[PDB]
Amino acid sequence: KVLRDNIQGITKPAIRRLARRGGVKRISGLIYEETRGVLKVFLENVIRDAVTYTEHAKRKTVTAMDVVYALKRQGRTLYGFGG
Amino acid sequence: KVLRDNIQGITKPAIRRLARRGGVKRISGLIYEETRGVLKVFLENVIRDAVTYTEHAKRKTVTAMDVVYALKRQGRTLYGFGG
Amino acid sequence: KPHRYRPGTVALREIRRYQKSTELLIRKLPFQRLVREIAQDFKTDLRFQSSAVMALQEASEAYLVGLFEDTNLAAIHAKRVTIMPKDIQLARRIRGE
Amino acid sequence: KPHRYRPGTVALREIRRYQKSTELLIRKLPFQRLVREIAQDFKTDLRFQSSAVMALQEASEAYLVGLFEDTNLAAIHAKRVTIMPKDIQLARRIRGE
Amino acid sequence: YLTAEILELAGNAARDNKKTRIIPRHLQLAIRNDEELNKLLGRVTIAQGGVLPNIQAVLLPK
DNA sequence: GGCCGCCACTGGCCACTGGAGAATCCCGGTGCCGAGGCCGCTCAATTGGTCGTAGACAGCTCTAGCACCGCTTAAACGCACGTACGCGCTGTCCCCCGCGTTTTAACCGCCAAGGGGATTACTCCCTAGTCTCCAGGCACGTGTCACATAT
DNA sequence: TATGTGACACGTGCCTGGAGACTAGGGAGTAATCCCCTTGGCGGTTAAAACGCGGGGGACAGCGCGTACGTGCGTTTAAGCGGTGCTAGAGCTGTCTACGACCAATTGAGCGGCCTCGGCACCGGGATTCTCCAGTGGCCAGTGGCGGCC
Repeated sequence: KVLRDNIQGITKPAIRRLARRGGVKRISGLIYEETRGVLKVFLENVIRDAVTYTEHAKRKTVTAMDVVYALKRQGRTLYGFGG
Repeated sequence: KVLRDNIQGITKPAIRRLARRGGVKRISGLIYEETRGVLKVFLENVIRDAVTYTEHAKRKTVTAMDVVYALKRQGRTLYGFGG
Repeated sequence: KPHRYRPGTVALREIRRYQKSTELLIRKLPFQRLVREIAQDFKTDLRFQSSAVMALQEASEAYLVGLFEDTNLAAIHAKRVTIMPKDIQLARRIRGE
Repeated sequence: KPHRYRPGTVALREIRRYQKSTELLIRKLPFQRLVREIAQDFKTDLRFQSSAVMALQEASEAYLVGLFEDTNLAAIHAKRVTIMPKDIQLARRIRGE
Repeated sequence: YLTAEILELAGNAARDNKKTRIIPRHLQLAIRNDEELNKLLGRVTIAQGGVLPNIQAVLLPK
């Protein structure tokens, strides 16, 4: 129930996969933990927004509608989730 | 009556002054005209919208709050002239 | 001798593959677990639609990928082919973060 | 003997000066000429409030200056001190222009 | 009008991919290769769209 | 008779070539489940009529922008000239990458629990609206010291 | 520091916009419930994650070097001040009508539900395709022998 180190759950070969989709030919070894921190900071920003939406909805259930509100609020609008 | 060349009215020393304000100490000679083109691109990007607001106001003379609007459309909100 | 590809060949091949592919590149369960973990930090006992988690995965992967092409632009701009931490830091700062 | 500063010393001195100063670095009347020229290309006989031209000015070098810190960071990122137009292209592409 | 033109683009891409029914990959490839649509939607993200096939020149060998 | 220059052999290095091997696609066959099309409901889009009003128009006005003209002076401009800067060469260590091997946990598949999202119902708290009124801040005017410029 | 000035800050008429009393009614708060959707749990099943290891390719230090641009200085010009004239035109104000929001009805088009089927996912066998590596000759410089010369 209580979990701690799931930032490492985004594994290094997954980061390599993302990089190869990103057109990266070579990846330094120092890249992966930095990108973990970057995706971290991005994700608590967006889910802080999502949590604020959800508590404003008087809900404990997170909806993807709240998620797409949060993503378009940070200027990163996502299509395909009922918006 | 019509104008043909005022892009050279933005002189090389003016560009040099701006780069010193930008913290640039050494400037290539290829810089100046390419930057003139870039700033010119920004100029019709703003003035097209400015003209659109001006004609939609049924005015022939451009007014400043129209410029304020057109600048906050580009995510470039300007303070000190709204209203 | 056993077969061995030279470096970059397989890398270019998987670049072509993942540009061709559309699927998510990270595992679903640890991502959902991390999402629940970090959302617990703001408020307790949060329940998640799986669609919301998939939307987070999709937006995160796209954001990271776009940052990676910016990193690629910085690296080729730095006359290098290996991406570097300062490239991502620069790209984040140029984007404004 | 006529004194001559070594390169960069003066350029740093007016870097410090213009960072201190707030005044506008553009000759106003040629800028107004360029505004009327470009705006005439979309609508003829356009008349301008001078304050609008002024606001267009500080917006213009706001964009230009921010571009120059972006490109300066790109150039020092590439271990160089003399700026190239490809740095400007990189900055425009990363900003999504 | 705009749905009609993007549906033209999607149907053309699907016929290029030999598919009868449009998919988000077709949508991605269509929306990124129209410059007015792409710069209309540079910050808009598509579910399961993927990316453009794009490789820099120096990434290629020799 | 030895030396020296020339001449011809030769070995190593470097671009070219064929083939092997593995990745990749394509062709054909097979199942399988979303597309979509048909069917029933329903609610909201339409039709019609009314009231009031939003704004287009008319008309004026006075004001801000455009033009010009002359003076002035600093900015631009252009040339000289040094120097430091990109930047290509070379090399060198070392850093991830390809290629495996292990291992582990992701996922699917299934199953059980329950809980809270959503829905309906009822209620009443609140607030938009109306009439009245008055004072809060804004335009206008006018002294005045902060500081821009000067030294 | 000197100063002189005009921007800035403050006195004053005012009116209009904020506020007080009342009302009506309707949007939101709240109870129930239920069921649907979310949570929790086991067990294969590998794909994927991880680990390791040579080894090439790549970041990167150093250097040379030739340049393009910083720096300096005289010039021209055009930017800038400032002063006048004048007008387009932005903008303010009566008007009355187009037009569109609002109320009663009713339907028919658009949405919930179902079913099926054919587009499409999956797989397996050839054909392909690329690429990387063993030979493959050319080239260039190294090298020893030879003949003339002193």
